[PDB]
Amino acid sequence: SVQPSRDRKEKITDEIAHLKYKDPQSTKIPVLEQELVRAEAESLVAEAQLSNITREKLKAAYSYMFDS
Amino acid sequence: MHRTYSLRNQRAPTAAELQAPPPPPSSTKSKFFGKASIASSFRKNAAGNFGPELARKLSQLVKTEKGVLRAMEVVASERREAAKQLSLWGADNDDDVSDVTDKLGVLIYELGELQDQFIDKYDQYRVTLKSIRNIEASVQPSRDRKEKITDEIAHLKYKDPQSTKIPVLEQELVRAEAESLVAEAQLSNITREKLKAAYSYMFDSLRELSEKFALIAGYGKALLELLDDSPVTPGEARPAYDGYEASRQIIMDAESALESWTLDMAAVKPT
Amino acid sequence: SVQPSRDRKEKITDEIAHLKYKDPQSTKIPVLEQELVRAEAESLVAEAQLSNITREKLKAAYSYMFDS
Repeated sequence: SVQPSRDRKEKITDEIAHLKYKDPQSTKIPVLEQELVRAEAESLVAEAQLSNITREKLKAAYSYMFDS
Repeated sequence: MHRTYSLRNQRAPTAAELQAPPPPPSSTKSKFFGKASIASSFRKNAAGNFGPELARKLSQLVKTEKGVLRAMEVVASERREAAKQLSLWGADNDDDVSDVTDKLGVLIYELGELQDQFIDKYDQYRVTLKSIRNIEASVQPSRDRKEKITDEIAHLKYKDPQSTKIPVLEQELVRAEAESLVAEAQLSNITREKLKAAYSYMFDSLRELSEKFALIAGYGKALLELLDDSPVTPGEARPAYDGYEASRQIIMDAESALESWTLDMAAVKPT
Repeated sequence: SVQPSRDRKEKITDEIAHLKYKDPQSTKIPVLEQELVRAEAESLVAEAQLSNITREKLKAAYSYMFDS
């Protein structure tokens, strides 16, 4: 479920880079810059919990597995 | 607006209307649609047909101002022809009328040119209105994602609390909560700053057009002073016109006040 | 004769922008950056004399033409 956000983020930076290369006066770049920040906070919050849940779940699962 | 304390639609007359009674309604009340032909009217419904729900009103709003621009383009261009035709008629008239009329055509020509600059600045205000439309329309899909998320978690919880998708859907709700929160705050920020800047610029353009309109109107009143209204009896010749340089100097003062207009000075002083 | 240098310069900045957009690790960008400076001094020296020669030649030509 985390993966599609990474897809969205790289698509966002790809579009803003391509549009900026074409012309800096494009009207879509003002909203694409905020869209990058949009996805930045978006991805950041669950990237942190992804590490949290992976660590806690792997520790619990393998402690239970080694208990078995 | 100003309305009277009556069920009647008519309002209390203004002090200006007290000195001069209002004229009868214009005879151009066409018995037709009367709203920029049909294509604009059909276009108006099209904005709210296949657009994002959040930006449906703004999608109408920015494009509605295009209807202002298109209609004002006709007004500026077609009134421009009136100055063309007015000064043309000055030929088949006496010299005094000819000089006054073609000079009036110059002043009306300036009226049209200043209008065109107003439409240009109006387009800029429309453009930034399109920009706030764009970001608000970009905000809408996140609202779609959020309500879909809470709908799914509510339905899954209703079906069974043991579903494995609910542990990740709860975090997905928090996911979208922070997601939506950050740009909801900046959406209010950008809407406030952009609307304030756009309408300050728009009212600056309105003030610019208004004071220029008034300056040319008053100097046209001074121009009209060189127009004899004496009722000359038939059979007697007319003295030759002599206010050629006086009307020429009037334009120079008009141009001098025209080229010396800065926003620091303002004759209009609101209380 | 000045025009081809302008062609070379815009081609240079176009290539470095495109290569930088593709990847910053490209080996051609280290030499393309210097190529931009290369063409910068290249174009600068005769842009200045282009203004000089245009001014002097136009003044002399039209003074002679008005003398005629």
